[PDB]
Amino acid sequence: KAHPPELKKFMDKKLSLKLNGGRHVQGILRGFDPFMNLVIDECVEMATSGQQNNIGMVVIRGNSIIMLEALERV
Amino acid sequence: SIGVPIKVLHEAEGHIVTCETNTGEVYRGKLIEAEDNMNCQMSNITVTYRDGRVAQLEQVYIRGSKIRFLILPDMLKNAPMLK
Amino acid sequence: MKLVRFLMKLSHETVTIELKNGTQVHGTITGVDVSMNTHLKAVKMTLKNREPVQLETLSIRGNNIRYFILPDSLPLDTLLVD
Amino acid sequence: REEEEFNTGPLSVLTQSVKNNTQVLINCRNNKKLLGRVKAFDRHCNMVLENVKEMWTEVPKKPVNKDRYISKMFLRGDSVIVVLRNPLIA
Amino acid sequence: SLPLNPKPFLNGLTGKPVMVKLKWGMEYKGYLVSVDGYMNMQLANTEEYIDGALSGHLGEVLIRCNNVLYIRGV
Amino acid sequence: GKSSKMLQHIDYRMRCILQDGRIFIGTFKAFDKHMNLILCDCDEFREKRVLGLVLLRGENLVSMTVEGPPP
Amino acid sequence: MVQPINLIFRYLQNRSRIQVWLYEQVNMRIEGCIIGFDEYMNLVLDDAEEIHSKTKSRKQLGRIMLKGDNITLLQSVSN
Amino acid sequence: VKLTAELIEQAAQYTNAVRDRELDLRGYKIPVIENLGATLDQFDAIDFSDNEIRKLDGFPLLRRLKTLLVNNNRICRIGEGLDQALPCLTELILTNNSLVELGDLDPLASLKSLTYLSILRNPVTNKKHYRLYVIYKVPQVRVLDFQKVKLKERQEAEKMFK
RNA sequence: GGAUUUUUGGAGCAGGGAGAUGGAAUAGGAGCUUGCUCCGUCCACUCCACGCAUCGACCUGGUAUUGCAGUACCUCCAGGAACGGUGC
Repeated sequence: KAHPPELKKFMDKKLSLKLNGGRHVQGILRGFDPFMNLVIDECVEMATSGQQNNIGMVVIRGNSIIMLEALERV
Repeated sequence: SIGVPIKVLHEAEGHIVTCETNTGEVYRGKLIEAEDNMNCQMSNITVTYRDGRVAQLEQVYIRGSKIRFLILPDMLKNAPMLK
Repeated sequence: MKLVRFLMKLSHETVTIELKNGTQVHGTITGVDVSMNTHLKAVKMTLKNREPVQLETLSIRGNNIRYFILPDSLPLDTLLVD
Repeated sequence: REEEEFNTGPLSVLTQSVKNNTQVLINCRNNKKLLGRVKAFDRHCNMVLENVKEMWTEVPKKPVNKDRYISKMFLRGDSVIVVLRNPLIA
Repeated sequence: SLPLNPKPFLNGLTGKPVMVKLKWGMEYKGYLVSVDGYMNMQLANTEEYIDGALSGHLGEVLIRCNNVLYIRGV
Repeated sequence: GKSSKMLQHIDYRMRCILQDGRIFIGTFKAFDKHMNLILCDCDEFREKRVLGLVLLRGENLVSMTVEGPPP
Repeated sequence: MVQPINLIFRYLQNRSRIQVWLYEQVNMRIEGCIIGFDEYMNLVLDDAEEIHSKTKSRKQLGRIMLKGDNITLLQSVSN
Repeated sequence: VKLTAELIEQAAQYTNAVRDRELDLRGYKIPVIENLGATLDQFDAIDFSDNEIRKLDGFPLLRRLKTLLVNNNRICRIGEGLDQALPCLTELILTNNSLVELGDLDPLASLKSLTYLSILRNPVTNKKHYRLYVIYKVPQVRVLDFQKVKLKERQEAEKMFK
């Protein structure tokens, strides 16, 4: 058991992640984790008005991860 | 250690299916990767949600935590799924 | 110690189960598993602001059950002895 | 190991309810407070109690409060939010 | 300073007046009496606080880990 | 003990109620430890929605009852 | 490949101020310096502050033991 | 070969092309449609094609009945209690029937949920102003004989015989 | 076998403001029926901030495609917005 998610093809690629409460971030993944935790370096989050705010390297847990869409062709 | 709906979802990889999330998002396309924990990774996917925002993306990945249901074709419901 | 062995020994008893959404299902408990899978026969379910409906069989999960209601003539002192 | 942790941790606050036969209150997530004597407990906070009194407040959908009594009931540990022990049986 | 693990910090916080706030907005302030390994809390002479206003005293209060959001040692 | 509660309703049409208020009426073919239901040629009522073979997860299941005779 | 546990250990060793967002709560977040961590992502913030984005206020609490089941996103700030 | 409970329990039931539960009761030559209580409203469509039913009546209360196939029959009269037994009846195929007068379409106006009606290959359709009378008597029907009802046809039906 | 993807739950609660606007056939209290006055529950219309923007389904008119396939959905233009959900 405890199989890690297949995130080897999405390594070092710019993807957009969706978090609970209607949150949207975009950034390049820098690693993987068996608990679905993603490290996004130089991430930019979308605000409510539509402006993008750069938050840098952030860590998103798997408990609030909704959907991750790869914006680059892998 | 592997369930029969998990085996039916793993055997249906490569067909035009859809996955409806708990928030209503329907990721439709060819199931490229289907793990044992309902992790659906699709290529050339399409987002048709309960919000209705229909778009086309190159690659999508929906985990089994927020996945509500999965709509699969009836090509694998005859054999070897007959028990 | 374990409440699953006490809940599994409560078969053939007319009890009630109230869910988290306000739906109350009253019926005779016929089957209880280790995951608290309550399989009842000839139950009556009343949802929130809805009419009660009678069903010949019902299967409620353990995670969806919020509270239970047992009759006053239930031997809880004798059933607690493992 | 398990018995010492149950008799020395927070579960001892449950174990004082069944040994001395005291009355405790349980506030659930449905805005309901049930006061009663805890008869059976477990590691997953499965509380089987007897002679419980549950009070809450409801709107017509001004609102108003209400209360009811049950002879014997059983509640799972998932819906139990707050558990308060107070000397109310004396 | 030195990196302290949360389990000796919770073991050493027993007997001190702290306040544990839940996800519903209500907080319980009192002396921490019991803290197990499953992040469960049992306090004595607890007082309830809602929206920055005190509600009343309850005594021994048991709060589980599924509902408690944060805890602050006063 | 016997664990025949889910095996007796195999290959039969059952209607499962979801947590959000939806009802899926389909032929239950197999199950698992996580209560994963596979409903072949299922209908969604809340209006009628053509779904077909719908594999609903066990986390969004509330109650299930018998709908009719097996086809 | 950068592990999240290694990034959390580097953030605890650097003692930088980080902001933690709550799960299903976008109005209020926390901010503080993480001193230690565990396997359940339990953060120990020293001189923490709860920032409400709706009211534009900040309330300090001090030593806070935040559980990992509520923290959804964590970002590093310069303040 | 009357319609009984043993004939309904031995009949085939499956999914149709519209993903609805349909029971194939064709090839039975039932003179009267009765004993439908054994299905217990578990079918969304009723396939009663190629039968000898004379009157479309005698049906119990079935809230799940939404489609009724009465093609290739000898139906010449409609029951007045069709709305009390099928409140959700939306599809009614009565092609190649024995309806001669428009007065048999008067109990069909009680079905408020009926939207698709087929009255082709019938002597009642060959009468003068049959489509206008069917549009005036049944305003809830949107598709009549595989044709969408327009606003001009509704105005012509509301103008005459007002 | 209660610590992130299933079973000891992060769930609960409330629908913006105003107007000498309108109704409780049989169901509010008080000034101790009826008539009148006051106050903590909806729907219809009007005004400010058609609550806002988004896409999907859908109706009218015009318009293009005549094509042999196993399907989230399928031409375009303009008007109206009865429906769904997303963020404030």
